[PDB]
Amino acid sequence: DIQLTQSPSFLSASVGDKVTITCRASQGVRNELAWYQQKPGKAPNLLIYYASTLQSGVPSRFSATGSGTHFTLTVSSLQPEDFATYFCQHMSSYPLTFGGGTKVEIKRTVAAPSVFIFPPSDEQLKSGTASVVCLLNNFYPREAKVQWKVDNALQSGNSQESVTEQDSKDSTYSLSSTLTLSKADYEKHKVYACEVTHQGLSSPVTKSFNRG
Amino acid sequence: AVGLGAVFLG
Amino acid sequence: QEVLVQSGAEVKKPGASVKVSCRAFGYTFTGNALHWVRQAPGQGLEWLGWINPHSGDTTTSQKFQGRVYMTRDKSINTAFLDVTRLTSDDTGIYYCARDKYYGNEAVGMDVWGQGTSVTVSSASTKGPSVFPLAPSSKSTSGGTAALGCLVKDYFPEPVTVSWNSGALTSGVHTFPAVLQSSGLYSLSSVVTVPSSSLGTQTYICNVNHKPSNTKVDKKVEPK
Repeated sequence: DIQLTQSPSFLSASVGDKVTITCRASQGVRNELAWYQQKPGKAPNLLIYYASTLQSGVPSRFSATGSGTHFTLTVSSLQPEDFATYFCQHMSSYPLTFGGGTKVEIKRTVAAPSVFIFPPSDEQLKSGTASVVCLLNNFYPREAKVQWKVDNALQSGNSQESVTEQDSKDSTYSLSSTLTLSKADYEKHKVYACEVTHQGLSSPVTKSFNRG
Repeated sequence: AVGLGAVFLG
Repeated sequence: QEVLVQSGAEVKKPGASVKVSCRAFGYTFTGNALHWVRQAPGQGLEWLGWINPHSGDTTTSQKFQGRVYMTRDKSINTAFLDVTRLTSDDTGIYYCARDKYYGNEAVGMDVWGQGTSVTVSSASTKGPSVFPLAPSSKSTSGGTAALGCLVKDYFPEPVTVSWNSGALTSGVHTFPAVLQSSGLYSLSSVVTVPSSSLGTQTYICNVNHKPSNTKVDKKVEPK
């Protein structure tokens, strides 16, 4: 199989910037390459075919070059509608393969998270399980570390994270970490804390509660 | 590129 | 004018088969080859194969040969994808996509169906339990508090969450669901409100899990 490597995988830019995405094929594919745009929850839309011809109705700020193994896609002036993920695809031989994608995000200033912790509700404690939720609200950039401690014991393997897409208004991110324990394990221990590390914080922020 | 033969034209 | 319309969401058990359909509108169906492409949650695009709707000829990616079958019915302008011996690795969104097909070769996928969600799991349908994320008794005086709803242990996707019957939309973050090791989904929905409004303003989350006909309203109040 021909592997398509895209670079970079992640890109931060501002409205009006010129950005170039790169697609390298592990073998030569001549001009038999297309580019696509995709937004969350949407099918891809074709931008470029024959490596450099614009698809009908695609704005002219998109252009692309390349032949053989090295291909680039350029947006001359990024607009709000252009923040999305971009894929290259070859069709020189089977199987048809896509590149891993390049996500273009909105650049903004550093914003520390607001951090909140939520003890499990009394109703859930009847069901036999405890869910502890730690919320990181409206931060930037997206990189963040969340760690759970129960009576100063680091927790591993019993938490799941979920993150939102970049907010259309303020361009921040939000993240949840959910600690799940059996009601039995939850009862033995007293101190529950999530420790948040993020470049907007002078040092890591801990939020905590005592069971009861 | 790869292909699958003729299709109905018009 | 060119539109591809796919059939609705599917939920299957491991080892079962699924048949997704894709009907072409707005152009001559037999005039363009049609691809099948899938996208696992949070993953990239994976090509399954393509079909010539005029002749019925196909090419199927080696990874899926013996398991994936592409057919078409000219009388209804519809192409079908059969995926057998399903596993949880087959969970994702499946697309049909037309190729421009200039000169009878692959050029680019210029028309995409809306996608068909396929979930492969042992889990059975189950509505969620909705629990409050109570605003802490340590709210900033004149600042901002945070409260929410935990929507736990449901199957399959999706659920929708609104706040105060849709009246509250500012500061709302409804997180993408995670798949718990149990095979059930769980998500939370949160909102930041002025701490001076606690007790004063009512905060209720509306949870809708149409797969199980579950509509839950849970009132979220400080403890």
